[PDB]
Amino acid sequence: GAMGSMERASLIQKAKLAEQAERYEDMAAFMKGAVEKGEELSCEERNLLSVAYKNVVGGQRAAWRVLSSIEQKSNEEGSEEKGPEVREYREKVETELQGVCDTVLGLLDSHLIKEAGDAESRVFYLKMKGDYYRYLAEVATGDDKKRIIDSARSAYQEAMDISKKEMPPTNPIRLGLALNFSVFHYEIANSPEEAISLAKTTFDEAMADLHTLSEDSYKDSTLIMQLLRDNLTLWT
Amino acid sequence: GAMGSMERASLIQKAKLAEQAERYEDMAAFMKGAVEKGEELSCEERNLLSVAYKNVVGGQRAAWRVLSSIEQKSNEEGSEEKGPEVREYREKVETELQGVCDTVLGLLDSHLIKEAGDAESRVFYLKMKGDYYRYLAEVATGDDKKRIIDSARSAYQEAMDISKKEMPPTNPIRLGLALNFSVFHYEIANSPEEAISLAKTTFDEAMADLHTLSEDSYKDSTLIMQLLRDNLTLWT
Amino acid sequence: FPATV
Amino acid sequence: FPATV
Ligand SMILES: *CC(=O)NCC1CC2(CCN(C(=O)C3(Nc4ccc(Cl)cc4)CCOCC3)CC2)C1
Ligand SMILES: *CC(=O)NCC1CC2(CCN(C(=O)C3(Nc4ccc(Cl)cc4)CCOCC3)CC2)C1
Ligand SMILES: [Mg+2]
Ligand SMILES: [Mg+2]
Ligand SMILES: [Mg+2]
Ligand SMILES: [Mg+2]
Repeated sequence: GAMGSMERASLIQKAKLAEQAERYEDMAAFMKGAVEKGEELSCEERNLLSVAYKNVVGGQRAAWRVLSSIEQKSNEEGSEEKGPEVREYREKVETELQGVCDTVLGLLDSHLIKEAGDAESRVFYLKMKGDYYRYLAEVATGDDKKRIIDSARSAYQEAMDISKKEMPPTNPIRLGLALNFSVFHYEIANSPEEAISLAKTTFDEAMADLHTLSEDSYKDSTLIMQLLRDNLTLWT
Repeated sequence: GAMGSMERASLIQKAKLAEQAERYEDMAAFMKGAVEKGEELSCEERNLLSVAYKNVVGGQRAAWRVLSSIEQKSNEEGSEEKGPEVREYREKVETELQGVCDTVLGLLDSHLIKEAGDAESRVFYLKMKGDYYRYLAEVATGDDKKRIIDSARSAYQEAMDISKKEMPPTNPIRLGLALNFSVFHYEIANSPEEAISLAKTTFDEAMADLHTLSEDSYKDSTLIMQLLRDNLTLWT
Repeated sequence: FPATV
Repeated sequence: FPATV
């Protein structure tokens, strides 16, 4: 790859600069370069990797939704035929999204997950694996849709099992995993009751453990608990 | 180019979709494809071209400024040496910016300007030429800096001369040209008095001609006059 | 859309 | 920065 000649530490430095400049494509390319050096990632480095790709794929998802809406409207009764261009451009954006997801899943499989022994690293990588299968599922319409959904579920489930065994209920990684797995249930698996149950149980168990935390840890945990509450409000 | 096989009308359709999806790189590539079909552009099409590249280069300029600030801070007294990475990444972004500017200037020179006979088309293209030389000037530090500045000035000046002869003082193209040429004076040519004089005269001559306009034209002209006023407020 | 991190 | 269009 194009980052093969750049020092690991330089790639990390540039990823931070890219973040400050809101150059998330660049940020993601620098972090991909850093992962491909083959060394495990620190906590900070894992955050940089996730932030970069979240931002890139987030922009793609937002664009895909805009295009999909236009396309769905075009296929309604009385809509004038405008040719193949809307489908073609939605397909272009979709293909680019799928590519970014495949890239991230490829980094996780080669070889971030298998070298991740600590609970925080393993849960975080498995959460990411669930997230990027979930983004694949959002655009899936073919023979493999069920398998893509199940791959998301499986990664989230392994992450959940480790998190419950090894992390306190207020751990931000545990919380963020639960938040996203709950959204998976609601939006992807057509299981809104499971989504609500998971969000509520996660919130309540975290509430009960806040007493153990420093002020700074309290702030971090409560921020994510509020997101769980926000979703519960949306859903009930 | 990669758009050579796509119909002109399809490229224009997709440029509009890209704009709705806030995919400005895509938008610019579609419009570049459309220009390279060799036919003149309509009013609407000229707008799509300018919007796409303004947005792309605007993001680049904002990122370049972030990086340049970090780099200037690194060269201050007592700043710890952090190696070549900040300069390298500012250079990377700079090179990509220069490339986009060269692309736009290339479309203008081959062959949008020479085929533009109407005042609205010619003034608009010459304004763009001034704008993309101005963005080159913002990052220029070498032997050619004076020539790049003079190329911006020359394009703006030809556009100004045509606009004053052929367009009313409220014409949005005339106004937008004057706004940008005034900023050129202030920020690039170290001529703040000329910037202020041009903005004030433009504003006052437009004010005097508002009586001739429909409600909708009045709205368009006054929006740009307010930008002239905003700048005058900033500068005085 | 619902919140994810 | 000043306004341009
Ligand atoms: C030690 C370790 O592996 N740390 C890596 C990451 C730092 C981390 C993510 C950022 N963060 C947040 O609280 C938050 N985003 C987020 C939380 C949880 C997860 Cl699993 C992903 C992202 C910051 C942005 O706003 C939302 C919360 C701290 C913890 C995990
Ligand atoms: C007939 C013709 O050649 N039209 C092409 C363009 C439409 C046009 C630009 C958009 N616009 C604006 O009023 C405005 N931006 C702008 C004004 C003037 C110029 Cl020279 C460039 C851009 C829209 C966005 O907000 C600022 C004003 C109408 C006129 C020229
Ligand atoms: Mg497809
Ligand atoms: Mg349960
Ligand atoms: Mg340079
Ligand atoms: Mg004068």
